[PDB]
Amino acid sequence: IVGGYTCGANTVPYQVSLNSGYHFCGGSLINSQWVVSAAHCYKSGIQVRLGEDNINVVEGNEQFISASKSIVHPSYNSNTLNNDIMLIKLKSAASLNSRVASISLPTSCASAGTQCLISGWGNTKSSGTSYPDVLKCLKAPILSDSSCKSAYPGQITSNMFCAGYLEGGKDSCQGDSGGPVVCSGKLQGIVSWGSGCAQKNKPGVYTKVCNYVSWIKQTIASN
Ligand SMILES: CC(C)(C)NC(=O)NC1CCN(C(=O)[C@H](Cc2cccc(C(=N)N)c2)NS(=O)(=O)c2cccc(-c3ccc(CO)c(F)c3)c2)CC1
Ligand SMILES: [Ca+2]
Repeated sequence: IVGGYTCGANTVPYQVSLNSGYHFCGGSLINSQWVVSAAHCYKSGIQVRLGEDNINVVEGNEQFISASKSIVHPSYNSNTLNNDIMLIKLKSAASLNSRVASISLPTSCASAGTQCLISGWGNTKSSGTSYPDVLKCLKAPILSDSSCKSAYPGQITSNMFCAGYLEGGKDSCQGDSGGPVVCSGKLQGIVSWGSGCAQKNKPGVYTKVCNYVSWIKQTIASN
């Protein structure tokens, strides 16, 4: 997260870190057994880390749980990042508490101008590299689809939306992928991609979760 603020420990209790020896992507807890992340974060050997603030220090509220199965969206395209969503099942159910909590799925999509909370452990620099140990947060509005497509001609599908600031300076970044965009109490987005980070006229692009609620519900009921 570039241009954000330190969230405060466990203030985003649905945020998870995906770990394969090191943090490599975010995710969001959607019930005690299931996490939703970005398909481009897929790999084998995932450990889900819940209850985290400082990802380099054991602070006493963590749960570490191996994935038992991953399900990438059937229509995910790795060239274009269309349908950049996957589901991860936990080998054992998380113990839900004030620091380890699920986030509700949308029942409707959100509108341009609505303010959202975006979070993660990704790079904090728009030029260069600095990785934080504690969770970072950013408040940012959904942008109109026309401004999104104007920024990224030929690249935006109906399964994507832009959020952020066209002037630059405030954005998600490398290592935030897979993590949450929460608007009015609902998981509306997954951190997916952008051209650089926090650059002028290059806002963040997010998977449009509201298009996937039926697939999520049916997939988790059958697995
Ligand atoms: C290795 C594997 C095959 C799994 N792919 C993978 O890991 N991809 C991730 C995809 C997501 N990535 C990025 O977009 C990165 C960092 C980043 C991450 C999240 C949000 C933001 C932001 N600014 N909010 C920025 N930005 S980047 O360095 O410019 C870069 C490097 C390579 C590729 C594309 C890119 C751009 C556009 C499209 C779609 O048209 C695209 F498909 C890719 C951008 C990391 C890299
Ligand atoms: Ca920790």
